[PDB]
Amino acid sequence: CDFMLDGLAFRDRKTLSYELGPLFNTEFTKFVKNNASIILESLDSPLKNLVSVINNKLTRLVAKSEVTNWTHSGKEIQDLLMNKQLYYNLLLDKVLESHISEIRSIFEDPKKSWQNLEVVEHIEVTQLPKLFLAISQNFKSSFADSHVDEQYFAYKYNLLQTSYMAMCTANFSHNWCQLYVDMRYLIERDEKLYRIKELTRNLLETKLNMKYRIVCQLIRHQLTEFRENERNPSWDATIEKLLPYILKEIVRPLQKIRGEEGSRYLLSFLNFLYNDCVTKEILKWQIISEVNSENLGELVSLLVNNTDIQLLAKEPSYKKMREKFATMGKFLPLHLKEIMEMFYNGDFYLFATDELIQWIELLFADTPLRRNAIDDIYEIRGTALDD
Amino acid sequence: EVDLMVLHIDYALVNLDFGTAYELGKQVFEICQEAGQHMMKALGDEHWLTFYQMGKFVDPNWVDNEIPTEIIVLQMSILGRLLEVCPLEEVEIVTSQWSTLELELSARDLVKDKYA
Repeated sequence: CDFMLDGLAFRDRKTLSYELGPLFNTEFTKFVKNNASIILESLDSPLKNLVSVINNKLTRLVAKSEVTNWTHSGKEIQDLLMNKQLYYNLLLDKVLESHISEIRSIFEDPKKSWQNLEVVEHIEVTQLPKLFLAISQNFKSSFADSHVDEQYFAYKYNLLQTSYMAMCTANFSHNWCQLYVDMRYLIERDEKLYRIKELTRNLLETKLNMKYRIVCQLIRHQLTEFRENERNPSWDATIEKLLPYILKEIVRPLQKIRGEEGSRYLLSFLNFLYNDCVTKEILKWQIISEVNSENLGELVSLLVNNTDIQLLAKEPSYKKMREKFATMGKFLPLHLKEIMEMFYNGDFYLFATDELIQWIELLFADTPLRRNAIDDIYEIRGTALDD
Repeated sequence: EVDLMVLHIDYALVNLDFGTAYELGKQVFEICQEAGQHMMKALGDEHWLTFYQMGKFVDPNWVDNEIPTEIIVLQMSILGRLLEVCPLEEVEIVTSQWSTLELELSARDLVKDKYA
């Protein structure tokens, strides 16, 4: 830089700056950075003096050279030189770099021995939980005699958690539920991983909402087919697309979760499927023809018949919803007298009064028999609430 | 070849061809994944800035200037794969961007998606 300033001509300096001042900036910057330890080791040192000289001189180079293609405010060097009050944030960041390089190399294993999943109470969990635990050990150990503020450690620790989980999800594009159960096991091993728990719940909600989008879109497409076509309901979307996707992308993974969370998300899933995907969607219909009622009855029939989860058979909510749905698929193609008399038997104990009235109105047209049926059901449900 | 292709991805971002861009990204990623570790490091130290730029692509023509959930998960997976081999000093920002997407991802109506 001395030879730049005091050794070159104006045009010479100008050209040579134009050419290398970008490289000058980046290389000197990265050097100072990598060597931040020894330079900020002391408060006043001919190293820091000299490097501030170099920064001022490079700024004067940008100035005298009058270059625009590259700029060097030097403000960054000024700040890092003034970055004497932390002295640990740099060390903590180097520790972060070590730990992230460690976790990266962890995924860089060609033998994939970490992918070897071990059944622990019964959940198959890879070896990655242990390595992440060890890296957290090493990091909390690094913070032991670091004078870093306890407000930057939490941010950087959650950053580790987030980065690591993102790494794993990238490495768990298809076995995401295995990742979910491994991190649930980690949470059970360490509850202080709140970033981890929130993120894994968020990505689980993400995947379930994604398949929920898929299934509700596919259901709305099937209902579009039903409203458009009355002859061939085209069960193809149901039999070979919807039911297998549900079993082997939802039912089987959610069972693989194998816990209260697994059963609970199964139960929420079949809420969303029975009620939201179908019950709410069918109730949104304007009119249902006899052939359309038969098609919905068949659909509902092979759904309850194709979506039975014996794991949740003991769940009263599961039994109630599946019975409500099966009795839906029953009463869809039946006549009003059958509806009324099986309501007299009490089979509609799972159906809301208004939902039942809407069902009868959507199925049966404007007839005085329907009015008798609706008033009978209304006043039966009215005397059933005075006791 | 990867260099030409990432150039193409760059200029396609200049052209807003996120589709073709991501296709070439698939291509080059799989190319290097069966190329080798040295190639990972080389592409990383050479074009992580490119990958970051394009993992932070935003289309001005997006409905309500909102990123499509498909494009959300696309860039999400993109950043996820990138994070694995990108240089250390960047892990923060991408991750932030990741969370930047994730929070946004956790803030949409999925059944009736205005951006689908």
